[PDB]
Amino acid sequence: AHAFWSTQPVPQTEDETEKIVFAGPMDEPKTVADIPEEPYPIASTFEWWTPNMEAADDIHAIYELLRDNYVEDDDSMFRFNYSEEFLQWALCPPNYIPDWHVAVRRKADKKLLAFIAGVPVTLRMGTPKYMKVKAQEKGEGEEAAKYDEPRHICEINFLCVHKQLREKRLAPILIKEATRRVNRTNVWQAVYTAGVLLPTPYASGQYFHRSLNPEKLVEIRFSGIPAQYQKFQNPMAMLKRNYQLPSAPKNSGLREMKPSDVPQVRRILMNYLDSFDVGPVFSDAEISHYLLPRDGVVFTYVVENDKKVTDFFSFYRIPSTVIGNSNYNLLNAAYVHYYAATSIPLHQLILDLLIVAHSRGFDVCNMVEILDNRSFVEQLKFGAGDGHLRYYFYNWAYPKIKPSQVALVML
Ligand SMILES: CCCCCCCCCCCCCC(=O)SCCNC(=O)CCNC(=O)[C@H](O)C(C)(C)COP(=O)(O)OP(=O)(O)OC[C@H]1O[C@@H](n2cnc3c(N)ncnc32)[C@H](O)[C@@H]1OP(=O)(O)O
Ligand SMILES: Cc1nn(C)c(C)c1NS(=O)(=O)c1ccc(NCCN2CCN(C)CC2)nc1
Repeated sequence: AHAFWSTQPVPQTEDETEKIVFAGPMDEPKTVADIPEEPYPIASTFEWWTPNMEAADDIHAIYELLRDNYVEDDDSMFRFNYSEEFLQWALCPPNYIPDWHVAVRRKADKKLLAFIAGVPVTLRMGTPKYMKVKAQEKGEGEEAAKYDEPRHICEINFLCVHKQLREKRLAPILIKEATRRVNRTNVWQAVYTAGVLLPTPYASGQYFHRSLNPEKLVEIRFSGIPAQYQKFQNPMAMLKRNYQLPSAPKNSGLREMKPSDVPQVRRILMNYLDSFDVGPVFSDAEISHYLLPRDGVVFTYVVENDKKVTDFFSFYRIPSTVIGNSNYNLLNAAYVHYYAATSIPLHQLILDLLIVAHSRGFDVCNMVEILDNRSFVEQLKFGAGDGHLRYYFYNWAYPKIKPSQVALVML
């Protein structure tokens, strides 16, 4: 029973999703003119607010709402503490639409109560390869290729309702209003991820974690000491030793990315991403925005052996408030972002990622089993966590695919 999701243009059950063969819209074509010009109705103690994303104070207000009310684990140990600079970066990519950032405020005192954000993404979302092959056996290639062109769509993130306003059906209202503002700009599909199960994922993958500071992670109970370590005289010394890393990167040529790297980086990234069924298409402007280093937010390194860039890796920072332990304020996580390797094995590229993230004081390295992330798990000592990232479309019928056919990283 989903009183809201049952009303929406999404597949309704797993069985429906495993029955789908081609990519395409769920809904009837609609027009910009068809869409209400007036904001969705909301109780008169509240108003809609469109925050200004290049205004430091508005960023601050969104920052605080998320700090106190955004994602926690189920045991209330950690809550995301995305920084202000991270939010400006995430919410203001090139050609972003200010209207797509949707907030609810109390009319009386302008207190922020809820938020949802949309940003533009150019995404390949045509029929996956194996379904195309089948359609070609059967003379249905035309139907299977109809939506192969990259689509300019919306990416949803940062949905948050204040803790005091939970389970008052406010999330559906935020989602309806976001949908309206995006539809008004002639966009009819969206992509979103969630740690929770909703109708209905097109792909789902486990989270993986690479301990960088194991003693801190045990202390805060992000991690436990596995039971075989108890046969050691000093469990923690064995644990520290098991996860230890060099201080200096191993690849010669490794340096930080710079603006003149953009075209080379774009080329090797796009060549690599194009091999997945679902992936973003990036302009020079978007490579520069999503990958150029920004202090405390995104860290990007290239391999340049012979004034020629042949590999790169990137990671981003999300700290979490450590809610139940007084000895630490923040767990500092580094998230594996985009990468491409043409001159060295991927496990060797990513070892340097761990080395850099460790030397910069990160506690853990996190990723989902999308891209070729499975390919270096065992050797680099990542372990699976209890979490899953699920990938969804809005108003797009899509076959169930494996997470290793997904090339879209979500922030
Ligand atoms: C064309 C463009 C279209 C754009 C729109 C695309 C669709 C985008 C969809 C959004 C993608 C966001 C991606 C991310 O940001 S995922 C991260 C979501 N944020 C958090 O988890 C932060 C902490 N939690 C909260 O702030 C609240 O619990 C939220 C706001 C999540 C729910 O508020 P509350 O707990 O006060 O509940 P309600 O009484 O208001 O509403 C209950 C309804 O909400 C459905 N629900 C619960 N969680 C989610 C969820 N994560 N995505 C979609 N729907 C969700 C739920 O099944 C139920 O519907 P139904 O089962 O009765 O049918
Ligand atoms: C360290 C930490 N902080 N927080 C808030 C959590 C849940 C953790 N633990 S964790 O193992 O790193 C982890 C576990 C599960 C998880 N789930 C995905 C939540 N979604 C992340 C991506 N986003 C676009 C939608 C929300 N993300 C992170």
